[PDB]
Amino acid sequence: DGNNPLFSPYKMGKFNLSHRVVLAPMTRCRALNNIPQAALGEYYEQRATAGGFLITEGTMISPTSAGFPHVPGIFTKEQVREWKKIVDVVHAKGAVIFCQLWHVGRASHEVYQPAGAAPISSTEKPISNRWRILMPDGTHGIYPKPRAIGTYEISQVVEDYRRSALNAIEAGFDGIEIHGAHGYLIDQFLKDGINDRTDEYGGSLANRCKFITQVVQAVVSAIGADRVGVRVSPAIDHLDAMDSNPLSLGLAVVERLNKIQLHSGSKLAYLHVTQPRLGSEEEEARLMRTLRNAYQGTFICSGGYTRELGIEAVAQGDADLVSYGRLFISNPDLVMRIKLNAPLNKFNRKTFYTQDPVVGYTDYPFL
Ligand SMILES: Cc1cc2nc3c(=O)[nH]c(=O)nc-3n(C[C@H](O)[C@H](O)[C@H](O)COP(=O)(O)O)c2cc1C
Repeated sequence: DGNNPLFSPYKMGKFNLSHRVVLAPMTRCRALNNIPQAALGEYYEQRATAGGFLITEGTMISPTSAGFPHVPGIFTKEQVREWKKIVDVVHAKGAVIFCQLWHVGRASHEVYQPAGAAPISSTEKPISNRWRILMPDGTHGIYPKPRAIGTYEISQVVEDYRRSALNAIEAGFDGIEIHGAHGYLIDQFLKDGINDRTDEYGGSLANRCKFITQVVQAVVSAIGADRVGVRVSPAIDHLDAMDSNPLSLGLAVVERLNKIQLHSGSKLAYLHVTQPRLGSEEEEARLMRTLRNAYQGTFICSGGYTRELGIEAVAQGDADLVSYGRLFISNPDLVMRIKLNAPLNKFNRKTFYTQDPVVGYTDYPFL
């Protein structure tokens, strides 16, 4: 229970992991002009451990997929070449690493789009004015009205995902994770609070799950199920990503994932789910455990976890792996700290998305 189950081995498909503390995917904006920089190598290397699993910050699948400044991409030859040197560094420490493929959909701005074109989405509805977009100059801005894409374009975006997954393997990544969370493109199709479509991609749960299903199937077909992770967050309302029945949505997605696994004859690397964060906590805990019990595979829980909460989830069978975000920003050796129950360093939100290669990036101290 407390003899630390976070340090009992785990087999995530073909990757034998030595412990269960996972580096959660986090955008840090140091990949200037969408090219992975040496700084990324330094950052990931510091956090890498023998038999530890790291998931990269969101990575672009096309010229139209970004919504933050200086986020890396993996759709060009130049980017793959640069990602490679970073993957080699991490592999030299004996870690397993997945690249997260991210498309922001409507959560963008003309400044992030080629020729200042409008961002794409399942809908023409813009994120509300209650949310603001971080701008290249550090200020914020307004999310514009997106362009609702048709089905032919939906299939092209799917191909963008498939080619990116192939580029990730080319770079040496052990696998990829599909970012189908936090109100981004995929969540814009999943969430009935956003998806107001009248075609075969909207309305019913089946139609709203069509886009994520086709995305996962394409990448599974291209690199193997065992090298694909899927991340979603039905109960997180970020960027107006709300649904009338969070749990029903979550279970419909798991159902499609179990079906993709059955038809392929292989299991996905995992299902990674982000929790919101008492009557509210218990409820979210019930939701998490139910999507876990429903998924025939490895489950990674994330969102507000501490050493204590991570230990508990694994001990109680609520998850097989626990991903850490913010605490991993400020504790390069978070795994070692959790192991020794050594004190943790605070993190500085101010430098989460700044562009300096070191300041608030790789200069947080080790124990
Ligand atoms: C600075 C920052 C950047 C993030 N970038 C991403 C991202 O690119 N993709 C994603 O799926 N989640 C992203 N997240 C959400 C985290 O992966 C994770 O779910 C969250 O940090 C978990 O809670 P914790 O911070 O208490 O560990 C980000 C979070 C932070 C704080």
